[PDB]
Amino acid sequence: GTLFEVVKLGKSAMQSVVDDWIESYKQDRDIALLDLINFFIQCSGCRGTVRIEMFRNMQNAEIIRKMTEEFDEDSGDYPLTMPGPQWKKFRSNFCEFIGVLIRQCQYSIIYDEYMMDTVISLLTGLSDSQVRAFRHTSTLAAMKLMTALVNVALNLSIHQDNTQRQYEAERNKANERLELLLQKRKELQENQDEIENMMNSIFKGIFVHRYRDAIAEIRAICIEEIGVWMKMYSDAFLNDSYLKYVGWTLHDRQGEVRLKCLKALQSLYTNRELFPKLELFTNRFKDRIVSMTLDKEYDVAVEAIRLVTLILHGS
Ligand SMILES: O=S1(=O)CCN(Cc2ccco2)CC1
Repeated sequence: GTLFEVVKLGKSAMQSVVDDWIESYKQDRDIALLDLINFFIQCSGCRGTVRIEMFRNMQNAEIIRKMTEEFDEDSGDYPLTMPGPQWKKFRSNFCEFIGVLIRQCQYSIIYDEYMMDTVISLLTGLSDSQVRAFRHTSTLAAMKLMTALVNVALNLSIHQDNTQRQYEAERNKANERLELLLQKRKELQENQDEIENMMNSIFKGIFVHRYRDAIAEIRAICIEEIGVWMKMYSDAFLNDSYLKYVGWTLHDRQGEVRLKCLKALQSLYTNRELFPKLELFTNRFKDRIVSMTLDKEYDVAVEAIRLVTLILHGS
């Protein structure tokens, strides 16, 4: 509305486009998911357009194969790898968009059994594309999606704590206000459970394949982001099964990737509370970690020395 109401509210570029999308979704889901699908397709640098009757008749496999056919056979150069000056902040807007979208959907739409299954399906299928641009765009998106879901789970944890307190204050006094709180307690656990299944799909469907991708930037993206999930939500993500992937990737040929493992590991070891869950990992990868303090790459070696310094200050 008025200059004042707009300024007072102060909506980001990405929040404005998300809120319009969400309203579009509420009028027609199919058209809105179609526009979201064509978003991931166009962000990959694909010239093609998924039509609504393709959306309603075809599987992802065929949609993707059909959209695969509409690339520039000549150029392998796409928005996540174009230098600029436009494409400067595209990558930043592309990442913020995903976060905002899920943040804004996180109380209803996210749970409607259609929006997230449509997205994770497409992103999973694009992530197995032979086309470098599809793998890279989808995989980045999927990683950022995962992070956004982990925040959904963190907010749910605060709401569970609030409701637990409210139930206990009301118990210590069985009217309508109790069973409602017992019912909100149950609904929030069910919400956590559904978020977990989406996280499991993205992890089993995309992360565990892309982390060892041929492209070094894809490897980097996975490793950086699993670092984030482990710091943010240790109970679910910081375990020997997942640390294995951070461990195995210390040996990466490319400096950028190794750098990312080390920074991933710094953010865990820095945390006095997480150290007991790192003991076995330190033992299995001590040699490889410690080797990297004189890594041929100067910027890696620096980060390994910081790591080892953190590891030491722990015990
Ligand atoms: O894993 S933690 O270190 C950080 C998160 N908290 C609560 C939480 C957030 C999401 C689900 O549960 C548990 C301890």
